[PDB]
Amino acid sequence: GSHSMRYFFTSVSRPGRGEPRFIAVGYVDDTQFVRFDSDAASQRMEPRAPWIEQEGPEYWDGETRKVKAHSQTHRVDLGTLRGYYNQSEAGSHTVQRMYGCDVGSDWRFLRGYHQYAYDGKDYIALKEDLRSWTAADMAAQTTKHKWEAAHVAEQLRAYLEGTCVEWLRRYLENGKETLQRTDAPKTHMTHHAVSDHEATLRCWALSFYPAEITLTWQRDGEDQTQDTELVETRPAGDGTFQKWAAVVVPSGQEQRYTCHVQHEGLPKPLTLRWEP
Amino acid sequence: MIQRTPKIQVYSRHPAENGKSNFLNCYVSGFHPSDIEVDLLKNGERIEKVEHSDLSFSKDWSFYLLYYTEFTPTEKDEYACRVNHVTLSQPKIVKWDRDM
Amino acid sequence: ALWGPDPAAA
Repeated sequence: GSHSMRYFFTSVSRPGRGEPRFIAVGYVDDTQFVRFDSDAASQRMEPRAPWIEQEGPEYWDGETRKVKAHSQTHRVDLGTLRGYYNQSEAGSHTVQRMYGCDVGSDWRFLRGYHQYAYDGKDYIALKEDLRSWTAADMAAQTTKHKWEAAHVAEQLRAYLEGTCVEWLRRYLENGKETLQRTDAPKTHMTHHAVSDHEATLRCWALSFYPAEITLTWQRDGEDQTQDTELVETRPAGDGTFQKWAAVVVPSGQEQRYTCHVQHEGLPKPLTLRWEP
Repeated sequence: MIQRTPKIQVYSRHPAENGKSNFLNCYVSGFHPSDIEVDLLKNGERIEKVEHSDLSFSKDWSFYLLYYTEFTPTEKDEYACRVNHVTLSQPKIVKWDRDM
Repeated sequence: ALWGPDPAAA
């Protein structure tokens, strides 16, 4: 199916002394492959997946250079944005940046993205066509004029449409044993009674990859959203994900309810029902 | 600027079976700013060796982290996740329930 | 691989 490569970066200022805390993470789909933490002892981009360990010194040197450059740009930015917003030197502020590319089943470029935020709010982002920018306020508009004059969009577009895609294909090929493998959810239903007239049915999906999944309930073959609770998809910690969906039902009527599970690893969606 | 409180899920990596090893997870998400305190508790006491994932965030810019530790559950032992964050007046404790 | 060589300052 589809794939993506995305990098996330977070810089938090330390106004009383020193440089900001900078954490960078890179993903292929739902798999973390590299990380950089300014508080770590290596001061190097580090591997987080076995398939990236085969890259040589040249690659690690390159990634470390580029990531340090990203941290210094955020360092400067924190000061520049502090001024744009007339803020004092006493508080801690955050800059977040996320960029990457999506590809289709054929591995060809689908779309690219580059978003930047200040204190958790939109700041500036590249538009879908990758040729212009969306600035949320007048400070971000000052950045947009800088970026237009320095032709930043052109540079990014070339990276997003080309380089990003090329590296994503290299990674999918090198990590094929896991990256190109889909792990279907292991499903089961549990039952719980709170009183003599009400019961809860919980449909579980475990050990799946990728994270995208759809869990839905039906009553007599009709979709049912009322009286349902769906938890956020969560990581199991071994690279797979979990999620559950519950429906509250009149005790004794459990057999009318069915859980439906949709996932890339299932050649056909599955249905679960509670037996007596 | 914006402050968003964290959502918390406490659960096991593998299906829970008393007396058999596993991993206890505390997943915190949807919060802003990034500074957060998350402890895993065994019978109300802080577990010392707890690791966590590298900070990352969602599309809406909110952060998420996974805190985790090995554990061998038992019928008697109680586990919980305690979270403190600027958005919380008092720490929030979410007990581990094997059914969730 | 990351975007390079050096992200433009805001």
